[PDB]
Amino acid sequence: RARFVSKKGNCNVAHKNIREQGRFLQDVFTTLVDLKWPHTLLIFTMSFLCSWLLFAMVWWLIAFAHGDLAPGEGTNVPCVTSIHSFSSAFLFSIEVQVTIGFGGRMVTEECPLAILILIVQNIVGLMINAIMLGCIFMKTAQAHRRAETLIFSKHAVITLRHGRLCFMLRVGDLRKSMIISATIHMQVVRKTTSPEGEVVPLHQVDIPMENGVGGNGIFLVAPLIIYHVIDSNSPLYDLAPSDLHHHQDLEIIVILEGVVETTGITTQARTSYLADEILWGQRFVPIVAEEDGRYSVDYSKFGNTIKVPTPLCTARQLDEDRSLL
Amino acid sequence: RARFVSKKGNCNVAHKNIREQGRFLQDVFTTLVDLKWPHTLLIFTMSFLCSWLLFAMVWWLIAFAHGDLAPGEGTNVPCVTSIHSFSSAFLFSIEVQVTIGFGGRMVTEECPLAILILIVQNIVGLMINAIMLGCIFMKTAQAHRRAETLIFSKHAVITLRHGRLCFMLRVGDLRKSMIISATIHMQVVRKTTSPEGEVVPLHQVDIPMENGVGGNGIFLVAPLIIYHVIDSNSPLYDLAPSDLHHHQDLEIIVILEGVVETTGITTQARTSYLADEILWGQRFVPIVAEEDGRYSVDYSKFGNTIKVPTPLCTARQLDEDRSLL
Amino acid sequence: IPWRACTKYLSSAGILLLSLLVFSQLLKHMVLVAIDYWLAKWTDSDQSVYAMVFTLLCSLGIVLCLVTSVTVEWTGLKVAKRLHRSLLNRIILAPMRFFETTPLGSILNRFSSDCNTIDQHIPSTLECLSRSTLLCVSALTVISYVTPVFLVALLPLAVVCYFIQKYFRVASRDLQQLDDTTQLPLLSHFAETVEGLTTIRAFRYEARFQQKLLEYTDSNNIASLFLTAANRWLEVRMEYIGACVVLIAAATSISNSLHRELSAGLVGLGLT
Amino acid sequence: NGCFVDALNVVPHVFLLFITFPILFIGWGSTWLHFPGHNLRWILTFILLFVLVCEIAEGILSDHLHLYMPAGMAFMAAITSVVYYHNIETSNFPKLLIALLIYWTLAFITKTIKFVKFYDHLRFCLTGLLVILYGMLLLVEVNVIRVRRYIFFKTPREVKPPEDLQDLGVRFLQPFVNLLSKGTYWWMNAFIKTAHKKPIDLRAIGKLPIAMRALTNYQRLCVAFDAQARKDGARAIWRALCHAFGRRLILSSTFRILADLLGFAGPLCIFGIVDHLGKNAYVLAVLLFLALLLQRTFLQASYYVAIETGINLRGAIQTKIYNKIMHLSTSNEMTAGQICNLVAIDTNQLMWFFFLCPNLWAMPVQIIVGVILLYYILGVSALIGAAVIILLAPVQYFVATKLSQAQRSTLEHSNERLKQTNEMLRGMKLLKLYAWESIFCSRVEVTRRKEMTSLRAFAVYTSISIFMNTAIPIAAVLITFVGHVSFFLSPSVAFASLSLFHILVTPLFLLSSVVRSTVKALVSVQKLSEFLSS
Ligand SMILES: Nc1ncnc2c1ncn2[C@@H]1O[C@H](COP(=O)(O)OP(=O)(O)OP(O)(O)=S)[C@@H](O)[C@H]1O
Ligand SMILES: Nc1ncnc2c1ncn2[C@@H]1O[C@H](COP(=O)(O)OP(=O)(O)OP(O)(O)=S)[C@@H](O)[C@H]1O
Repeated sequence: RARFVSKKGNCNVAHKNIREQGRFLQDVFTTLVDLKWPHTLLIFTMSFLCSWLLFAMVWWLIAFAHGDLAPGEGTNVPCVTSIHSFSSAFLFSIEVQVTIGFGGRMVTEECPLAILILIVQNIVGLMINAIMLGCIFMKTAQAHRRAETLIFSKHAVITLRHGRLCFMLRVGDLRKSMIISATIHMQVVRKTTSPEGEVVPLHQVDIPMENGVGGNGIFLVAPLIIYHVIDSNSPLYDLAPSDLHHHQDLEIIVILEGVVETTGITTQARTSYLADEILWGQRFVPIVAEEDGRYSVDYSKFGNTIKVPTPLCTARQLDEDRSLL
Repeated sequence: RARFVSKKGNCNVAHKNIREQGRFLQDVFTTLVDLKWPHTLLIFTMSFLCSWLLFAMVWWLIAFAHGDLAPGEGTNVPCVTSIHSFSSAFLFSIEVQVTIGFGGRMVTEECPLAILILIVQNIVGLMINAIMLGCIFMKTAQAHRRAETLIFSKHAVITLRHGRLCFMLRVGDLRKSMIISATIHMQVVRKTTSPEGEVVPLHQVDIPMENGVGGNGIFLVAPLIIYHVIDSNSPLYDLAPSDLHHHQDLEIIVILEGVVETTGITTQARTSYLADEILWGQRFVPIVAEEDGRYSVDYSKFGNTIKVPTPLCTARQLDEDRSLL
Repeated sequence: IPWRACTKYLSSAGILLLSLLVFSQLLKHMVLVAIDYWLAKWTDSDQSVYAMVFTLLCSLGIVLCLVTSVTVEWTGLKVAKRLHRSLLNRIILAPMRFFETTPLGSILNRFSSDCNTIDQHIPSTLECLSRSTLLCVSALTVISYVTPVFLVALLPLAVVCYFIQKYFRVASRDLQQLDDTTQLPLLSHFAETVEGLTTIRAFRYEARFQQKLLEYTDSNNIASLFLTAANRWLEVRMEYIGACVVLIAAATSISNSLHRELSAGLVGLGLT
Repeated sequence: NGCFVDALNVVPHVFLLFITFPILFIGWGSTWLHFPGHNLRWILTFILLFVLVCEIAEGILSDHLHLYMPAGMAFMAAITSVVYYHNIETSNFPKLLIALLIYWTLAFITKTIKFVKFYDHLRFCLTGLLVILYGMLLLVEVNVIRVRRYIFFKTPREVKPPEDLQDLGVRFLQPFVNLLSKGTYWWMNAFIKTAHKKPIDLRAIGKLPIAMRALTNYQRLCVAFDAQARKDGARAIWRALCHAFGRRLILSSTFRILADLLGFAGPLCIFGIVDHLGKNAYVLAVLLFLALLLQRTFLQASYYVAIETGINLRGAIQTKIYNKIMHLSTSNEMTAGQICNLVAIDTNQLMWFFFLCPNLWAMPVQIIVGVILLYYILGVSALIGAAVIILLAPVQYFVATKLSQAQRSTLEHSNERLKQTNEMLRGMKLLKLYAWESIFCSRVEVTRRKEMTSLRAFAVYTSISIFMNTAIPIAAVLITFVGHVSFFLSPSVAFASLSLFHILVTPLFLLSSVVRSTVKALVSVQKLSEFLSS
């Protein structure tokens, strides 16, 4: 069946019938700073070559028009000394534009028109250099790759903790670098029909993450199983344990947000768990172990799971049995 | 015994068995912007020298191949005027690459192949210059050093405030520059066994910071003792005052987050207090004092402590005695 | 183990045979190097007188070797005799409470093995150690004399070996004892299965016991495997250095002893 | 345009050495993934190292910097290719591999141009060998992209790094390291350094890989025994072990014979050097260095592979005879002692014989090459010398046998002594209550003298062994040199003969122990078959 957002964190829902009013290009550089590296490098070299060829053509033409291009000895001084053909003119254009300044061909004080073309060439060169540096730097603050290094366990299990049904999922870090003030927004989607006859195709509802006195966020050093307790007030509380594996369509997504240390940008990661991915009545294997003088974490058992003799029943019926026991 | 996160704020837990899928290098520049200064300077000079030597070799070869390298008078004009040996060729490479443009050796309009090598040399030079500036700037927003200037008192004491047991810890600032919207996430870890027979090697739980009507964050001007009150609902409420000093293994960590003013990045600081570090029944000495026309803060008494005649008993037993008194 | 145990072991032999052994070994190794030293001058070309001197050296070598071997034999036997007699006499005059305090295994075990072990292996191993160390010192002196400069290049590398020594022993001993331990409960386990075989086949406990024996044989193999891995490590690294030294020796000999030295009889001894 | 083609060759090495440095410096500033052709890649890289040494030799002979620079650049290029492949084995990528493939293609192109321009007109052979090696490495890279994901369709279907040797705490990782360290045991540096500080124990030690357990070796051995018994004994169990342990043993044996060949080769290049200077020698010196290191490395790898096969065999037959201990009948004291000797001495004999198995195949070729080589250096006289040394090998065996006999006798006496001690160290209070202790000590000393008497003959035989050990090397040179010149000599001849004499004396001693071990192992396997089939 159709998934809401894919495991890799990319969004699945394909958009249709966007009334484009042009804002897609109106974000001129915040559009292309999104692109890949080959496309952005291609369009940067094309910017540079476009400008260089434009001014090389205009210079070729101005040297042709002054008549300094006509090879002649005396009665003149070329506006640009030692210019012969188009090739040397393009060499002059790249010599003055990108500010190497070879000086074999000298622009002279006889023609003020060449002064004007230089005084606009250089400023446009400097402006396009300034933007083509700022945008590549604004790019190198792409830290979604740091959204790649995070990992979640492939499937999530539920258990019985403290006499109440609980669901456990793992997270973890993959580098030394921490993520500041990460917060968890844990959401459930379902095609819902209201008592008013209103049917929604998809209905996001927050399920709380259960920490100390409150709080939406967590602290990530070692793999920490996130711990929620479904109660009669919770939206997930009504389902049955035998109807989840095959038929029902329930996506439980988690969105972890946080700002990486060194860049300072705020990244996040998104993952979905389907009704066929989740399973019932198990327990993860303890990862952390007291090694020689530290805590060793073994990621081989990250996705490992052991059987646990826990009663199998619906959370509504389990709450009724708790009322009975 | 083993500590969770070290006093300096660095993380202790060593990771084992990381299924490297290559994302460690896939973060190409967000990897090296983490590095120290000597390594980053080394790899930048190696980038620059690598590119320069590459193009110096190709230019040496092209001047050799055209035959302009063969010293001869007449019947030719070198593609690059006045080129003799490899040394002068490398001088030409560094002359055109890093955009000094000496112009003693002139590239000429006779050979379009030299035009091509120049028109790729310069663009690659400009791109690698752009990245090697953006990443060093993205580095100089390392404000972890500002995470260094913060300080916490070496050990934390508990007291009796308002008829209820309380724990007091100090913090403080070390510069004029403020930290915007700092928030406190105060966590306790312990090897825990659930009533379901589940044993966890380490169990982070939030203990609230007790401010006005609510709120997770604080305001740092002068050293402010953070004030929590452990109650029967709190997770720390069950321990005994004689069993903490030696045997039990309880790390209480605090994570203070906040964004520094001038850079705008969000930094944090992390510290641990062990069961052997914390002590019982004391009071800090008042730091702030009304001086001549201001408030003087003396950091000599920062870690100083005075004895206080307070009853010594367990928080559970103290709550039972409060029920009795 | 300190030099005191060996000091007492050799002082039980007496001053009569200690020097008779040591100086004879030194002289045998000196003859074994001098024969090749004279062969070096033999090479370039009084060939008959040369060959006669070679024959004289060859005879001296074998006579001295026989003398040294007989010395080691006689000394080892005398030491074993005196040590056993002294041990018996000192155990005889002990108080009764001492005998009651110490278990019988330790008192009996020393005589059972220590004596046997020493008689079987101490003389041969001591002879081999002495021959090896003196041959190594002689070879170093040869490659030093052959090349005046090669000497100064070989003292660095040898110091390297010092660092390779420590790190080896402090592990090679350790692993060794571990092997012994994993050999002891294994065999014993076997015996326990043989006697109470009917009880074990009756309880149907065969599976758990087979599991235990797989565990024990794995614990034995891991030890006997790490030991051979460590021996291979030390072997390969010492050999790499032993090849570095011959490389440097030949590289110095080809130039120094031919270009300027103009001596060919040198490079032969050094390379060999 | 020779210099032009030399420069054209220098270029691609430079390209690769320049792209390697950023990545190498990021990587320099625990799952091992292996790719097909890894071992082939490292073998070919060592062959490249060798051919590059030869090219440097040619460049020295010719000299003109630009004419021998290509070798010095390909040297660093191949070392950096090794560094790249280490960086890829440690963390997998699809891009670094393409980064290698580009360089391989360009180097192949340059070498082809060199070959053509040479054909139109020593260099020829070296250039051809380099061409073949680069082509084979190219094919390896093409295989690697064909396997998983160079560009191929979407998802690699990548392996999922092997959990056998990389999952949950294991310390002895022999099968899961770089084929260079599989030879030089570099992975032991960490273990031995940690061992220096903290005392080793079973908690500090690893656990055996799935490649070598009781279950694995037992499974292979029982499969072979099943396939042999379904076609129906001593010969049967023998052939079963043979077919079960298969490729590893012959691999060790061929490592061993190649090492023996190179060891016989060393002294000849010594001889060549000695000849050249008395009348092309630096090349021989560096070749001697290379041949020494390679020969000894192959020898050591051979030893280790044989030892590991033997340990496998011991574990296998031990758990097998324990499996047999479950089904035996009660009618079959003496059998218990025979069983526990069948595990304490018979199994150790079997395993040590399996240690020495490849030596039994490699000894004859060693002595044959030795005798034929010394004959062509010293002529007919050599033959005479070649007899004397060989004559020490049977004599040694005889000596050994005498030792054994003596040992037996001595052991008997020793045992009796222990009995006469066990009483005294138990009736301690009884003994000292009337001071009859000296009376028993006299008897104990009486036994000791008999024990001492046996030990004299044993040590006499030990002395004869040690004496022959260093006497035959002297006697060979004596009766050879005196019997060559003054009966029937450049320094090279004499010193090569000396070297060969030592290189032949070292293996000769081992043949005697090998023969004894082999006959004892044959008897022990007959015993194991008689037991295992009751
Ligand atoms: N199909 C579309 N795709 C993207 N944007 C849209 C689309 N339709 C409308 N919008 C914009 O988003 C807002 C949605 O309001 P509408 O659904 O269009 O109601 P509206 O009264 O018809 O407004 P209009 O279409 O501009 S006259 C509008 O203000 C549009 O500017
Ligand atoms: N040891 C490890 N170290 C780092 N990352 C891992 C490790 N194991 C798995 N991952 C990644 O993090 C997620 C954890 O899921 P797993 O425990 O691997 O379950 P899984 O079903 O076996 O998924 P796989 O291994 O990709 S088929 C996976 O999607 C992996 O991409």
